Amino acid sequence: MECPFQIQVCISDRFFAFPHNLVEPQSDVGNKLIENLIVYVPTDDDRLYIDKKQFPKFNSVLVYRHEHDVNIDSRSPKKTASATIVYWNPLVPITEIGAGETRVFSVLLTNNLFYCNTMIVHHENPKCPIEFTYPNLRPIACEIPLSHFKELVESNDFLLCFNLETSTMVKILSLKRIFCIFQYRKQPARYVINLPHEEIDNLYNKLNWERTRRLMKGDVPSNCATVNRSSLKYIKQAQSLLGIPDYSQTVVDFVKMFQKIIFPYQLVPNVIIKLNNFDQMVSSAPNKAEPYKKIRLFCKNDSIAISSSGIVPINMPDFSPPNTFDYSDYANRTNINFVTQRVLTDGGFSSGITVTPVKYNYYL
Amino acid sequence: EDVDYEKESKRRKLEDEDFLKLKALEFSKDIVNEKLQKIIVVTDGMKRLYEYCNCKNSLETLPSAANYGSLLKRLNLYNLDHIEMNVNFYELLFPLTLYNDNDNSDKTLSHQLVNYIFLASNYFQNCAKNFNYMRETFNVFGPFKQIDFMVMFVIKFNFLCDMRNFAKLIDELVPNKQPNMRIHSVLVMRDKIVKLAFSNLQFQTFRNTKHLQRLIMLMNANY
Repeated sequence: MECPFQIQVCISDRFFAFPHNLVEPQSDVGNKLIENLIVYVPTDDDRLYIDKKQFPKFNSVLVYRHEHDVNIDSRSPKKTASATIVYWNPLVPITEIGAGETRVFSVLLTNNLFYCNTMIVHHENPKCPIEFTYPNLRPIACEIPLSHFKELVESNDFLLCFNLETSTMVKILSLKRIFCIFQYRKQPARYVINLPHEEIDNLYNKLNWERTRRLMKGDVPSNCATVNRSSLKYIKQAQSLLGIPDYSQTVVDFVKMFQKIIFPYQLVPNVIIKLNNFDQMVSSAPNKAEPYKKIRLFCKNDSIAISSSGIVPINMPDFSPPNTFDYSDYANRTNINFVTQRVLTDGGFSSGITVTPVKYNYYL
Repeated sequence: EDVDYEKESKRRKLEDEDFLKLKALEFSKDIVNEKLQKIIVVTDGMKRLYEYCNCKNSLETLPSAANYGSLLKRLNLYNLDHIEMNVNFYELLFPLTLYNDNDNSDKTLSHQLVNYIFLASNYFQNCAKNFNYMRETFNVFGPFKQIDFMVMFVIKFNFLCDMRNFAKLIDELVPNKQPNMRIHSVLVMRDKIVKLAFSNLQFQTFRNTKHLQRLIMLMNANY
């Protein structure tokens, strides 16, 4: 699909609250101002927060829950300039448009909104929040924003839920809103969620797609994100095998700890290697068995880079097809075998020994 | 010259801090509810109509009303069909929900509100249960072209007197900018069954208004 001509998208996380100010009465050519205005929302609940008094510009304002019709379904929606129309955080494609250019103000780029005239007015929120799981707690209703308003200012320990019927779209939407408001918050509060969560990891993958979609036009934020199960358990094991001064210690802790030492050894930590290894997709990717995603790692002013596989000269395909090859006069099977026999003899070892000659890329 | 936007980007950075404060101010309680103000204004806001409403205890039918029914016969001059036969119910009672009971309260009031709601519900349920009986008991005083509307008014008015008393109990406690979600939803569903009771009624219907017109509008949810 695409956005029909004469419609525009404004993203702002602030639109998680209704931006009563911004909208202005549309008018047709000939200055035919249309003070009749109608607005559409995910639920009747949305209406309860929205105030007619904010719009003296208009004499006539109405609001309804959107519903996805059938018969009007068209790439080109029906037109009715006789009323201004607005959709606020709409979920699904709209079949009808108001006066002049219609505009939508939404937090989230749906796939429907891809091929579209879009603006973001974005800003970085530096503060990454966090999850935590213990298995005191604030019970936060999993949908209603302002039911717990100012509680989300006061506390940092937020329990979440959902009802069985909930549309996954609604789930994503609410989670997005919560994360935006958290990134506005001044301290990293802790998520806790009472759900089987496998589908939540699926929805996280969706979020990854979404964030990429944004980044197609985005602010290139350093937004924090993590694999949430494979990684999770692995790092847990890592800590367990180490001393555990804080079982609650954030991964980024260990990350930066290794950062302290990477450059002096000019070679890649196994932690980071297993990262981008055991993600389903953004890794060696068991999704498609793609270790080919070797990391080329560079630092300021370097004449050289660190590949997955040793030092490399800059901006070149990771390994020369020609080389000072591993000439078979070394790595002759026979020699390897003889050495192996020697070794096994000496060790008195019956089993479990294998050896392989080393190999070299651009540099030795 | 400094053609780059980063100046304004920093300005936005500055602004951002306010955002949360602004929103909190935009979500604090509100001083008063103009709907309750309208109730207090209209209550005896037209000639002497308070004094007829000796009726009380919220669970009564024909409480010696025939005296007032005489003046309703006189009112029969008017096209009482202007009265809505349906009861707006939730569409009037919504403003009462604008109260977080955690503050400006002992957290006890909502209980009494639900009790009053169920009271009025059973009231209207009995009204539907016995309307025709009521029709005849007042037709005692003589049939009229719009006796159905007269009965409707009798019901609504007798309710409204108690509603006035009940509201003046709260006496303009400070409302929230927004209603309680759960109280609202409970009201919604009970209103669903109430409008279902209006459907179950299955009846059919049988200027110097400005004073009584005020109360007529108020019953009809004029705003």
